[PDB]
Amino acid sequence: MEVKELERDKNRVVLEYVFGAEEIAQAEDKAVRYLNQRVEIPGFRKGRIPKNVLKMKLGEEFQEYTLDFLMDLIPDTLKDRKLILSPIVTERELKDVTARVVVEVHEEPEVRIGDISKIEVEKVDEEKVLEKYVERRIEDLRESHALLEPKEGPAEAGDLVRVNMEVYNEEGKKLTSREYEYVISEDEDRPFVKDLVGKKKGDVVEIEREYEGKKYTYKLEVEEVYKRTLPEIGDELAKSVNNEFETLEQLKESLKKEGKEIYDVEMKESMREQLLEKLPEIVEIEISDRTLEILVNEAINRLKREGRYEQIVSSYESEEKFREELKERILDDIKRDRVIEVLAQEKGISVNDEELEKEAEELAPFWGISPDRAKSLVKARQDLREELRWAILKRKVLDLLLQEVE
Repeated sequence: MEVKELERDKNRVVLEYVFGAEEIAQAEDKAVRYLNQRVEIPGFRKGRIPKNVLKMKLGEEFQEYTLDFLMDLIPDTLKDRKLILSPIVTERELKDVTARVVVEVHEEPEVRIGDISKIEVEKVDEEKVLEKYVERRIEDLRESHALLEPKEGPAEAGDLVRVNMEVYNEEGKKLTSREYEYVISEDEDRPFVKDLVGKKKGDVVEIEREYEGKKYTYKLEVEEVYKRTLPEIGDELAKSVNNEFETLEQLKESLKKEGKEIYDVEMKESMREQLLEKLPEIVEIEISDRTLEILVNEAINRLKREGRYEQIVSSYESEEKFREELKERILDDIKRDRVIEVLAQEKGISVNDEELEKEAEELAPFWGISPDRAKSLVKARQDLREELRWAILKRKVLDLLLQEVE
């Protein structure tokens, strides 16, 4: 029983596991036990069929069983290695006084963080970002705070029409009701608003439009008309907060960096995702080309098992060329991941149950159940607590390398 690393191929070792005569026996009569309870031939009672006789029925078939119950001893050796792919047995052999097994062991590959500074992101102008958002938010704010009193006439340009909408099926059965508030302007027209210019309180319209499949009939009663002269950008707009605000500066000069709380995230996040995506360029790996082919073939044959293959491969250039093209994709994650993988522990980072929670709490809206139910889903399902672990871990690691483009 000697493990001889026959060969290494970067991050892929091949090992010769050899088993002397003593063990060859130990797995042989340990296969006659198992086989016997599978086998059934006249006379010989339940489990009691002598070894040779069994090896009589199987013969060359038997060799295999001896081998498997020697082959199970292999797993008890690569306990320490964290590998990309489950050990693959290239050849398994047995002769007179020897049972040889050749196992290929595809361990997770090594990487090398290059020049983390030599990486271009794209930081947008906080000032011009901020003023642009604010300008428009004053646009927004004076709208929803316009000076409105019910016009007694009709409805021309620039006036709010409160309309009560009812939706009926083609078969005349009301589906639901609603109320809306459309604002009109100069010579402008859009479905179910156009036909509602120069109408009064009480007056009705019945737009019959066809959607998706069936004919739908929309009853539109004008609930009220109101006059729409909005506050001009000043301190009279500071009525948005009833106490507090008294100057427009208090509105602007605030929002100018009130919505800085949004640039603080959307940007950080974008920056993060840029670096994440860009990461492979500075990262050298040593993956074996066999390890490439195998994960590549595994990716393709599963793309095959699903259906979304001939959708994608048969919509590019050829067949062999997508395989080449996918290979350049798989590698770059093998890259991105293992960079975080190391950098995580090698820069003192691990993801705890606590932050795992917060994460699933804001993820809950995205699954449709209670925020408290998500944690239960995390506690139950493993695949899911591991998926989140790695997801935060990434947030963190990328969150340092980026805060380090020096």
